[PDB]
Amino acid sequence: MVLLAAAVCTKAGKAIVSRQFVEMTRTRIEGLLAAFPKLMNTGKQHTFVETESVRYVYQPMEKLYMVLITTKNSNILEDLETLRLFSRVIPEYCRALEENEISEHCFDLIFAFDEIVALGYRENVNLAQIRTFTEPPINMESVHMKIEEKITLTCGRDGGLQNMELHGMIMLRISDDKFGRIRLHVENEDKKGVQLQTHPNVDKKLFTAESLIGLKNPEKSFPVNSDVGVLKWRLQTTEESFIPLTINCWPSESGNGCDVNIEYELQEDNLELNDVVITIPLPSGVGAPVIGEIDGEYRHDSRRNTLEWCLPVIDAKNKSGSLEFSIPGQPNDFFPVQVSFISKKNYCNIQVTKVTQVDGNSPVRFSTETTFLVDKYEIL
Repeated sequence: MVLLAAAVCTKAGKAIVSRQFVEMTRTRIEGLLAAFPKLMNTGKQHTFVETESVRYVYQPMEKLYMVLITTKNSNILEDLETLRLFSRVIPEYCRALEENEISEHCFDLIFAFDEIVALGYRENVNLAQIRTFTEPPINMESVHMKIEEKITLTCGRDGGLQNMELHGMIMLRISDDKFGRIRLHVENEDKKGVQLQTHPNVDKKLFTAESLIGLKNPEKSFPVNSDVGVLKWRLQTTEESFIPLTINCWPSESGNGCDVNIEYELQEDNLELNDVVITIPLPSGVGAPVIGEIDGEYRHDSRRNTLEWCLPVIDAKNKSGSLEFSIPGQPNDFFPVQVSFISKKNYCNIQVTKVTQVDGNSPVRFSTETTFLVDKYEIL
């Protein structure tokens, strides 16, 4: 509200008809209208006159006052304009102003008042419209980058990629004096899946060729979450991720028994994985297994109904086993084998090409390390 009430008055000493938009001025309406409009609103034949700290705008018609009252105001033109439009609407209802005829068309006038001024804000009306209603240490300066990633895979016996996805972040720990600007350059990523998050203080640079990211690092360790892919993302292992292991499973029906050969393949021979385990499941009518493996230890476990092969570290390697089964029922479909592994590379293929720091002399990138871990890695 800005407009307390819109009121038609008789200077008989009473508000003849009046409108209270929201319950506030009930009885209050009559006393104001009754005292002030009698004196011509205390006017001198001026449309604006203010008395008892209430702005009264008016027009005399006979012994009657058509009155607008406000005690606040948004604009000069507006207060007059609602009164004016009211003055087009009032003779349509009452043939000028006159207390008895005003009284009889309380409903008409009152309805117009609600329509004209709604919650004290001056809407507009017109006679046709009315009708529808009534119808420093920099010697120390060093930087370290750690890329930690987990890869997930589902693959068929055929070696179908199925779905895969890599999750990771690159954490940076930096001891640098001053506030140095750093630019990070990384390889370009694609992702069938989606997710990338950027740390604040990461800026994106647009270059004609190559992509670049720059930022002032927080000191100590923080998730870079740089721009580009980001240094906090879920990339799809599917999108160009390498799966460190591929398992080729050859089950064989020895007849009564079953012979299973499991083939494991690693990436470049030079790289070695650690904490590798292959879980090869077995059928319920187990008998006992005989397993042979060149490297690591392998053990059959009943209960689990799985044969688990563990290898501390592997350039790459394979295992074989023969199973004995009582044969109840018919043949059983195989359940997928899962693997756990650790690799000193990221198989999201994130590479830190270059991180150049400014604001000072060359810092030493003492070390960049990559920890790759298996997520749900399943192959049938």
